[PDB]
Amino acid sequence: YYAAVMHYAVAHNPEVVVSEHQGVAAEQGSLYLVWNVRTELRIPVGYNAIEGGSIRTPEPLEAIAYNKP
Amino acid sequence: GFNLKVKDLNGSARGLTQAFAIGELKNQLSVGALQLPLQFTRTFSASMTSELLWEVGKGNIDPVMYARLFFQYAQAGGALSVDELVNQFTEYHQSTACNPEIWRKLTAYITGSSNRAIKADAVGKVPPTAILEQLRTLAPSEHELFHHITTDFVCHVLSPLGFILPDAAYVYRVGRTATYPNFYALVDCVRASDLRRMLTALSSVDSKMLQATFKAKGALAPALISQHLANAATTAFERSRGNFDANAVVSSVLTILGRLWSPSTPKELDPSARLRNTNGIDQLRSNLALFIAYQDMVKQRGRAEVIFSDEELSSTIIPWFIEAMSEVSPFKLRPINETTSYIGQTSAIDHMGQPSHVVVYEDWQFAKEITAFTPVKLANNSNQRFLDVEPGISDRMSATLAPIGNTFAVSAFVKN
Amino acid sequence: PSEHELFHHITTDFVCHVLSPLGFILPDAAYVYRVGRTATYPNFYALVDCVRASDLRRMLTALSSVDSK
Amino acid sequence: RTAVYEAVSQRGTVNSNGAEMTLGFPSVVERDYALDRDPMVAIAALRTGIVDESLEARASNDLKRSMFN
Amino acid sequence: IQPSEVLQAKVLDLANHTTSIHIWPWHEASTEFAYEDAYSVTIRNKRYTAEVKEFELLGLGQRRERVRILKPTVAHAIIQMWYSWFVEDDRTLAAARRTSRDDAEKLAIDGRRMQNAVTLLRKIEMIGTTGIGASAVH
Amino acid sequence: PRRAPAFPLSDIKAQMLFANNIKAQQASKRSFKEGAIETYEGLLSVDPRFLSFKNELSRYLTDHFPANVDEYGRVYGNGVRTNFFGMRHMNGFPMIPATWPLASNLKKRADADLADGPVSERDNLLFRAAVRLMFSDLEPVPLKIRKGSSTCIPYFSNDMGTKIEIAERALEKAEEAGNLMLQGKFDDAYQLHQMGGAYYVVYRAQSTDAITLDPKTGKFVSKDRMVADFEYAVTGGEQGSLFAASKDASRLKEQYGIDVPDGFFCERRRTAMGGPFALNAPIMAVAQPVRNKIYSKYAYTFHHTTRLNKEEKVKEWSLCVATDVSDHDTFWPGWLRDLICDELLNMGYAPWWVKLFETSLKLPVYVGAPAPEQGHTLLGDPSNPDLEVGLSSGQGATDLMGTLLMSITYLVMQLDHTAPHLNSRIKDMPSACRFLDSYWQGHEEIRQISKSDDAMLGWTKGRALVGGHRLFEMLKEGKVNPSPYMKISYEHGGAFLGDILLYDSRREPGSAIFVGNINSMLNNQFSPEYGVQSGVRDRSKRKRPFPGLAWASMKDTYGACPIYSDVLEAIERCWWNAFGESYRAYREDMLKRDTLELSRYVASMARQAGLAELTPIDLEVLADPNKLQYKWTEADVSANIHEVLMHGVSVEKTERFLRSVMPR
Ligand SMILES: [Mn+2]
Repeated sequence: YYAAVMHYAVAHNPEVVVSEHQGVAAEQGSLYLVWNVRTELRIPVGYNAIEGGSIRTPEPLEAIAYNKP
Repeated sequence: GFNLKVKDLNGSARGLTQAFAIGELKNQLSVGALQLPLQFTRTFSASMTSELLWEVGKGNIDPVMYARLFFQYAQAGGALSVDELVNQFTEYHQSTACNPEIWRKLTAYITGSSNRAIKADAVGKVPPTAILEQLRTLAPSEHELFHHITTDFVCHVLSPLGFILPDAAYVYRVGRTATYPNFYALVDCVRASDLRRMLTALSSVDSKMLQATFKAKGALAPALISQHLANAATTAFERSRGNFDANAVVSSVLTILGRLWSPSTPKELDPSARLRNTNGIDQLRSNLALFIAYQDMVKQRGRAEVIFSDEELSSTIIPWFIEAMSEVSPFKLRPINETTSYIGQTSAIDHMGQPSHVVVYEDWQFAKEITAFTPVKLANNSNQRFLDVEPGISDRMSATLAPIGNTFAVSAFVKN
Repeated sequence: PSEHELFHHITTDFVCHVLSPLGFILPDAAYVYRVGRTATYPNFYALVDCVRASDLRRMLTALSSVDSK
Repeated sequence: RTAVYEAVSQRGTVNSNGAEMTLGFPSVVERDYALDRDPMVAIAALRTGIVDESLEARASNDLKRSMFN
Repeated sequence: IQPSEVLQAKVLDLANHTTSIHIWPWHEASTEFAYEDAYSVTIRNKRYTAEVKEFELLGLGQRRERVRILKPTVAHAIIQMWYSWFVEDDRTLAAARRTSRDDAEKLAIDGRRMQNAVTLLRKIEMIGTTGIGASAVH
Repeated sequence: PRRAPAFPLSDIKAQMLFANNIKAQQASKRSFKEGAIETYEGLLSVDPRFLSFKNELSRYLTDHFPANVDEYGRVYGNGVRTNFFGMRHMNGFPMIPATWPLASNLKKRADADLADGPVSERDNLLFRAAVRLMFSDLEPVPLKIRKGSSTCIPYFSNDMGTKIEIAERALEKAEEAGNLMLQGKFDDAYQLHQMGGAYYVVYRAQSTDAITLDPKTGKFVSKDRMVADFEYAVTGGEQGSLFAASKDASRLKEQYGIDVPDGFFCERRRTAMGGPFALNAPIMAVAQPVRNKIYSKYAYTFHHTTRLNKEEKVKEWSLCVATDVSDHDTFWPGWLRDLICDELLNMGYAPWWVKLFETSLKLPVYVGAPAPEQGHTLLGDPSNPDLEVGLSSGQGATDLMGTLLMSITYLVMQLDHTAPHLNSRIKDMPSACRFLDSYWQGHEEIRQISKSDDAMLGWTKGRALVGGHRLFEMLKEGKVNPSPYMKISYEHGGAFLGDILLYDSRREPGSAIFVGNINSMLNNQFSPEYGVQSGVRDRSKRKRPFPGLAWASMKDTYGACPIYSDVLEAIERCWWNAFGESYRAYREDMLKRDTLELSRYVASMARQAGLAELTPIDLEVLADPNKLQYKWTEADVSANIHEVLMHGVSVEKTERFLRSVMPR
């Protein structure tokens, strides 16, 4: 199910990285992926307001959320 | 299908938020900012559809296909995973190939009577099959499969000698596999990768030698057929092992990959000389599609110590010995978007313009034809049931489905 | 005379090539010439030169070859 | 010359560009200087753009022979 | 961006082959041996100009008639660019002191000016008195 | 020390071998052979204009074509690994004086510290296993023998029928005679069956030498050839000395007065030895079938034909390791003989025959005239022989020995330093059985190709390879050799039978590939060894039949070398620079004359039908029959000239004979 979105989160966009996100516990490694894509200048969508040019972005679905049909 | 809020998806489909793929919850929704970029490219291909029959058939035995079958049934079967199944197979292989007294009895069921192998004369009174029943009398498998394959082995070495007489055929269906997922499945794939050579060494080498010892024309052979067969078969079992641990080898190569992926410090783990780009692992640098394996790797487990690390190794051999290159499985392999090339997409929506309705989906089948059958069985044993379609209904019911494909044009249906 | 002998050598080379099977390989010496740097390289007229020369590849070789064993 | 840049303060900037800054090509000089044509005359010929019609088959066009590159 | 850029040519071996066989860009490569660079030294109210006949700078004797240097390229473009760019330099700086404007800058540039020349000064000795122009001063 | 007894040449034993005839007594009395080979008929080795042809050849070309083997000794680039200057010798005149072969390198084996037996007793078992299998299943087939092959020691008869009587009587009472030797009646069988006897020193001649140009002054230094004297010999490496023979040609500008062009020393005088056949009959009669065996039961490490034959096996490999072997013959252990005879008997092999081996395997020798005013020294005492002279050439099964211990120490070392944990599947002698079978079946990660000393190695995905890299590294350093039986280095500039494996930038077994050496071709042209003795009606006696063949076969041959045609350029060019003519048409006509000469020699290839019957390999065997005596195995030849070269021997006599020799 997770394997789903990521793949077509590849196309749109090859934007990547992200960091290991150790938080406070615990650094055994923890690094997913990020997607800057490119956007329209309005964001009533996504808690990550980061409209600036484009969302960066923490989660794959938002790319699609900002994606064209 | 279901629905969820976008801003609140972590409060909604919280597991689905990928941050969940990591143990992250926190005050914080993962993320932040950092470093090293490379689109992770070239994903393993499309195992969906492509259903078809395959033939076990000949005793000439292709380990490769059989492996594919093992993963196949394994996911499809009554016993996960492939791993334990391979263990059980090795057990059976001991109980059979490494258990010589059986073979005496087998030759006994073949030409066996007295003063074997009844000099130079032929006489191969056997269906392949009858052997199979005799072995069925022996140790049962929950999952015979290989129980056929062992017979196939009996054929392969008895093929040079006049016992090609039985030759019938054996058939089995596929089974659809997903995206495809979990690294444990990869573990299955790597132990199966061993099976490729855990098995073939007995599937091969074998003997062209002895016809049947020749000794013109060849040959007398008491237990000597069973002798030469099994003792070599056991010997073949010895060279087989695969040595290298299943979960370990993937754990390590995944370790080197993920820490290669690391923007935060690689530290002692690092890109290096022959530590990396060994004319293949760099191709994995290009195969970074198997990302997520690192994700659950820390999640399913935790620290990914390379433990059999070494530094020459590996490098050296182990990444070389990675599964996809040994190509079992619906492990599949491909460039980028073709796996995505079955993704629907409809922004729909308006004025805002972005949000209230943006759907996705997939294009799909309706080859209407569907079939049914009697389960004829020439002899009781398991489920080797012959079946013939029942066209008289089978066609018309399919015909009944014919408009229905024009109905529910799912793409058009999305428009709804 | 040629203003630009060059081929004037080459015609001799042709004399050699067919006289090579016969006992007149005796003269065999050697001939040498430098390059010359060329630019980006430019104008389509130069390409015109290149295509007529492209003909020369076969304008010439047919006499440079076939020949006689 | 890069070092010259800080000379001279202070910031303009709209009133007068901008500057060429950029070209100083070794290549364009050598291409013409190889024939000892002296490229430097060709330079101004690209300043005004138009060729000054020094009508000679090894004069005028050779200038243009450079301009293309 | 700052160039990657590595290209740099090389003279052809020539002699190793023309020890056997003729080349034909010749003529082109020319004659070719300048120069009589006389120079004066105006020690107080007197001239004392001196000059020298190229070949013995090399210490060879005597005059050679028919030695044939090529006409090496590349470098011409560099040194020319160097020359002309100095022209851009001193023109700009001199104009700057002519008005800009505002003292803090003028000394800067006129200060700047100095070491620019000073810089060239230094490198010019490397051009000469270190092989083989020491023969020239000699 | 203990001198191997230095009986005078004159001795009745010296007589009993020889037919006491022309060649017999002459060979007893033989002077030092010397003489420019007619390097081409109508063309000795000595022609000065051709010498200048060498001059231009090696100089101008090595100039143009420096070697391309990398640090690892693995190869790239042009693929050259060799000075072309190895041409530059008196290739018709040997570099003189000569070595005196020992009687025991056992201390020399204790200097290289080569082991007196097993490392691990496990290793012992391994030895016992290779022995177990080399002494295993057998499918006897008729023996065969070279036509025109002199009986050498003993009689030196050229007649085949002599060899017939000898071998057949041997078939009749090898039991009785090997018993006599067990009974110690050496000379009785030696003078009735005339079995066994002695070796006679002869020469291999290294056509080349490691001539090295000096950038600072042009010196051309061939590798020095350190050699034993008679005392270093009899005192098994104890007394005596190790020393270069004179390389000089001015000593013939001296003696012969012959002019001495630069860099042209004299070919190395390697020394083979001939010996009695009656025991070599059982040797071929089994081993040749054993040859067929491993080539059938295994091949793999063993089959030897096309570079393709090998390469296909190779590019497979993730890792590959060409081998490099120290003095291949002398080093063979006698305790190895001990285990041999051991398990021979253990597995029912005939004790008299076993005695026959040990007789030959320590058989007394003889030195002719190693220098003028040298030799004619009978050696050993065919009454109590005890020689540990190493692998004498008279045996043809020596190759089995080389391939043996080499493969041993190889695989073993692979255990030692790459797969020790894997030795766990080597639980015992039977485990060694399934295994060794499988390894020569190749179903293993650690791997090899093998042929006597020459060999290579292979590796893959699977839990063993990184240690292969390690052992690789150590051996590449060569700083210390783990092998206690051999000084096995890597060969920088490694190759297998002239199959120079090439590597690309990736430097992989799957990278670049074997090539037939072209410099080796040059050798074939110009730096081989023998003359023909044209003064005989039949070329069957002649050392070197039809060189023109190789000419035509060249692309088909060493055109495997990529740069091939350029070599053609160079050769034809330099010849026009030499005799100023067409070495092309020259050699073509030589080929034509080869066809002419062979034409009457051949029947079924009706008249001058053309050469279509002969394989390009067999073509290589027809320009070069000679290596068939130390490269090609007999079966390789197409049956036509095979029989022109060889003659059959009865399957039956040999059959029952083996039935005796074999544990049944
Ligand atoms: Mn080789």
